[PDB]
Amino acid sequence: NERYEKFLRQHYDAKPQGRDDRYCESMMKERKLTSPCKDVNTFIHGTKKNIRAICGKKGSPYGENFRISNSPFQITTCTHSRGSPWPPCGYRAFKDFRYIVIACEDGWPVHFDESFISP
Repeated sequence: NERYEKFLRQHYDAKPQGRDDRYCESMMKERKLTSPCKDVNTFIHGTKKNIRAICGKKGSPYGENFRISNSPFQITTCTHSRGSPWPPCGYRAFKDFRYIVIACEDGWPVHFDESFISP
Protein backbone atom coordinates (compact mmCIF):
# COMPACT_ATOMS: atom_id res chain seq x y z
CA ASN A 1 0.00 0.00 0.00
CA GLU A 2 1.88 3.05 -1.29
CA ARG A 3 -0.47 5.72 0.13
CA TYR A 4 0.13 4.22 3.55
CA GLU A 5 3.87 4.27 2.77
CA LYS A 6 3.93 7.98 1.93
CA PHE A 7 2.24 8.63 5.30
CA LEU A 8 4.89 6.74 7.30
CA ARG A 9 7.67 8.45 5.34
CA GLN A 10 6.28 11.93 6.03
CA HIS A 11 4.87 11.41 9.53
CA TYR A 12 6.48 8.46 11.31
CA ASP A 13 9.58 7.83 13.41
CA ALA A 14 9.32 5.04 15.98
CA LYS A 15 12.47 5.84 17.94
CA PRO A 16 13.72 9.43 17.55
CA GLN A 17 16.92 10.85 18.99
CA GLY A 18 17.45 14.40 20.21
CA ARG A 19 14.05 15.67 19.09
CA ASP A 20 15.66 19.11 18.81
CA ASP A 21 16.22 21.53 15.93
CA ARG A 22 19.00 19.42 14.42
CA TYR A 23 16.65 16.43 14.46
CA CYS A 24 14.17 18.29 12.25
CA GLU A 25 16.61 19.53 9.64
CA SER A 26 18.13 16.06 9.32
CA MET A 27 14.73 14.32 9.26
CA MET A 28 13.07 16.62 6.73
CA LYS A 29 16.02 16.14 4.40
CA GLU A 30 16.11 12.38 4.96
CA ARG A 31 12.38 11.94 4.31
CA LYS A 32 12.55 14.16 1.20
CA LEU A 33 10.36 17.07 2.35
CA THR A 34 12.70 19.89 1.36
CA SER A 35 11.72 20.24 -2.30
CA PRO A 36 10.22 22.61 -1.72
CA CYS A 37 10.69 23.07 2.02
CA LYS A 38 7.53 21.75 3.63
CA ASP A 39 6.09 24.50 5.85
CA VAL A 40 5.09 22.41 8.87
CA ASN A 41 5.44 18.68 9.36
CA THR A 42 4.80 16.48 12.37
CA PHE A 43 6.35 13.11 13.15
CA ILE A 44 4.45 10.68 15.35
CA HIS A 45 6.35 8.45 17.75
CA GLY A 46 5.59 5.02 19.17
CA THR A 47 4.47 2.01 17.14
CA LYS A 48 2.60 1.77 13.82
CA LYS A 49 -0.08 -0.59 15.12
CA ASN A 50 -1.44 2.16 17.36
CA ILE A 51 -1.55 4.70 14.53
CA ARG A 52 -3.56 2.41 12.24
CA ALA A 53 -5.80 1.52 15.19
CA ILE A 54 -7.09 5.08 14.95
CA CYS A 55 -8.72 3.88 11.73
CA GLY A 56 -10.41 1.21 13.82
CA LYS A 57 -11.83 0.84 17.33
CA LYS A 58 -9.25 3.10 19.03
CA GLY A 59 -10.60 6.08 17.13
CA SER A 60 -13.71 8.18 16.53
CA PRO A 61 -15.12 10.12 13.56
CA TYR A 62 -14.01 13.76 13.50
CA GLY A 63 -16.17 15.19 10.75
CA GLU A 64 -16.95 13.35 7.52
CA ASN A 65 -13.44 12.56 6.30
CA PHE A 66 -11.32 12.37 9.45
CA ARG A 67 -10.79 10.32 12.61
CA ILE A 68 -9.46 11.50 15.97
CA SER A 69 -7.47 9.27 18.33
CA ASN A 70 -8.85 7.99 21.64
CA SER A 71 -5.49 8.60 23.30
CA PRO A 72 -2.60 11.10 23.00
CA PHE A 73 0.58 10.41 21.03
CA GLN A 74 4.14 11.63 21.58
CA ILE A 75 4.90 13.87 18.60
CA THR A 76 7.53 16.23 17.23
CA THR A 77 6.52 19.12 15.00
CA CYS A 78 9.07 20.62 12.65
CA THR A 79 8.39 24.21 11.61
CA HIS A 80 10.16 25.90 8.72
CA SER A 81 12.11 29.11 9.31
CA ARG A 82 9.64 30.85 7.02
CA GLY A 83 12.15 32.65 4.85
CA SER A 84 14.69 31.18 2.37
CA PRO A 85 13.22 27.98 0.81
CA TRP A 86 16.55 27.67 -1.02
CA PRO A 87 18.27 24.25 -0.69
CA PRO A 88 18.99 25.01 2.97
CA CYS A 89 15.63 24.53 4.73
CA GLY A 90 15.68 25.86 8.29
CA TYR A 91 13.60 24.15 11.00
CA ARG A 92 12.89 24.26 14.72
CA ALA A 93 11.39 21.42 16.74
CA PHE A 94 8.52 21.38 19.20
CA LYS A 95 7.79 18.33 21.35
CA ASP A 96 4.22 17.70 22.46
CA PHE A 97 1.86 14.94 23.55
CA ARG A 98 -1.58 15.42 21.93
CA TYR A 99 -4.61 13.63 20.51
CA ILE A 100 -4.28 13.50 16.75
CA VAL A 101 -6.52 13.74 13.70
CA ILE A 102 -5.74 11.61 10.64
CA ALA A 103 -7.49 10.62 7.43
CA CYS A 104 -8.02 6.93 6.68
CA GLU A 105 -8.48 4.96 3.47
CA ASP A 106 -9.74 1.38 3.60
CA GLY A 107 -8.45 0.96 7.14
CA TRP A 108 -5.08 2.63 6.60
CA PRO A 109 -3.86 6.09 7.66
CA VAL A 110 -3.15 8.28 4.63
CA HIS A 111 -3.15 11.85 5.90
CA PHE A 112 -2.24 13.81 9.02
CA ASP A 113 -4.13 16.99 9.86
CA GLU A 114 -1.53 19.58 10.92
CA SER A 115 -4.04 22.33 11.73
CA PHE A 116 -5.68 20.34 14.53
CA ILE A 117 -2.57 20.68 16.67
CA SER A 118 -1.73 24.28 15.74
CA PRO A 119 -2.86 25.52 19.19
